[PDB]
Amino acid sequence: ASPAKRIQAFTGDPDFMTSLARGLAVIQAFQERKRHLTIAQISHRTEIPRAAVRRCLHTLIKLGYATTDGRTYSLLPKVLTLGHAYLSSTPLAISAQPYLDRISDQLHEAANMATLEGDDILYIARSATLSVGGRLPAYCTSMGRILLAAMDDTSLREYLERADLKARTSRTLNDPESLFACIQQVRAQGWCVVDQELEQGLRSIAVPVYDASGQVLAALNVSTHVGRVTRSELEQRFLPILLAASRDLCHQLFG
Amino acid sequence: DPDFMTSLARGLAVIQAFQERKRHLTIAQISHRTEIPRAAVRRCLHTLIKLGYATTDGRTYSLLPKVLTLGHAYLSSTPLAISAQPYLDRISDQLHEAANMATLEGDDILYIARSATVERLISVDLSVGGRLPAYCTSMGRILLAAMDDTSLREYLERADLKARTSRTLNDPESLFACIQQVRAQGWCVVDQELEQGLRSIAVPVYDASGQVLAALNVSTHVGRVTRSELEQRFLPILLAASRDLCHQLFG
Ligand SMILES: [Cl-]
Ligand SMILES: [Cl-]
Ligand SMILES: [Cl-]
Repeated sequence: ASPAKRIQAFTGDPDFMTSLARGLAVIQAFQERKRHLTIAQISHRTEIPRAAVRRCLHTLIKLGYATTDGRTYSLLPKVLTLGHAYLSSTPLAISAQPYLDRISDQLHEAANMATLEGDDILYIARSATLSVGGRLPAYCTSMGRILLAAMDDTSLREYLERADLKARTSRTLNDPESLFACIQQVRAQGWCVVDQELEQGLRSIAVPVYDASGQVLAALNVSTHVGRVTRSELEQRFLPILLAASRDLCHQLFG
Repeated sequence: DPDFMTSLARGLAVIQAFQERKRHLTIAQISHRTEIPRAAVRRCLHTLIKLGYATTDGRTYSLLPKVLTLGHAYLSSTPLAISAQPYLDRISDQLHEAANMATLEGDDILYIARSATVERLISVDLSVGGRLPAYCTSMGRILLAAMDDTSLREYLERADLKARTSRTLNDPESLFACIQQVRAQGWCVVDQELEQGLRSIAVPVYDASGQVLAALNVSTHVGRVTRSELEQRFLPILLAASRDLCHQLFG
């Protein structure tokens, strides 16, 4: 369950660097921790013993990833360059941006691209009018139902009964049966509109990003407010634009 | 150093080896670029794969999107980066040009926050987490101006001073005199020394101690704003935002 339990699950593998896993887990311990963190606080978050956590922080400090006053610790901007290593080496992310920017300019709305990681979607590219590297739940987002629809029937049920299908609004689908029917309908449309299931006033439309082999690599969407655009404009104007841009992107990376 | 975790340093350096390599990498390439022995690289990659940070097909390796969340841990736990976004956004919304915030990382500046305005640097596509040389960017001249004279001269005697354009200052003497004027000015304009058509003005961000933490800038196209307007109009807005961000963070 905990980050430590994940690390110690490989303790029988001789090629698994426990201290590198712990160090990466220490970086993750700062997620959404607006203030700075002590050793004890990080050791409670991750269940990593304080001695290891201190040595991880000490190591990150000497490498320029972190700083301290002796009591609290905070990450340094150099950590951002780690995410850049993924961006500047991933052609999908690089080639999506001009499409994301043009979509945003035509419609005056935010446009995004996410992949699936576990039970969440991970925003890998944005074009704003909440952040690259940020996560949202898959079951109640447009881009997530796209990527849940790409799953085979086996992996989808394993997700549904294992995910926290918490109800966020009056309209959020929160049970596996309702969601599976929803996914079956996304599967048949090849697009997805979610209306105010993540938070009120928010309504978005997503389409899949394919490779030349047919696999869904990712999803593309547009984020709108319910008061400005209607479901009619979403499906009759936004959808053809998103599909045109998605096929252009597919053809550009993979012929 | 007994508290230094070598495999953690190597793993992070393995990640960094993928910068600007849009092609899957071998053990051999990563070892050559980082000087890390091949066996240690192998184990580092194996650990990254098991943790979901990287993937392989048996021969080559590439990073997975989960690496992006590492940077998100910095952005969502640092007041400097959280509080600067509203300032950057209202600046770009007032002047209709891009606004940015950067710090000094080694010899480069590091972009840690951007406004929503699209500014397509043709020479290098710029994202959050990307770097630019300090000697020829507005924000870089600010953060170099914060160096003492000794550290500055050490930088100038080793840095790569490529003449990006015909206007780029690319010799240590000119940069030195240019930095010294940035010191006394409190701001810096770079006119098309990084790329043609690009011109920016930058100011420093201080802490309560008076130390330069970062720089704010406005990135403009030369066909949208005259040099007078960068300094008559864009400049005072940058100081006000900087001093407000400083007060909001340190009082
Ligand atoms: Cl090692
Ligand atoms: Cl030129
Ligand atoms: Cl001019």
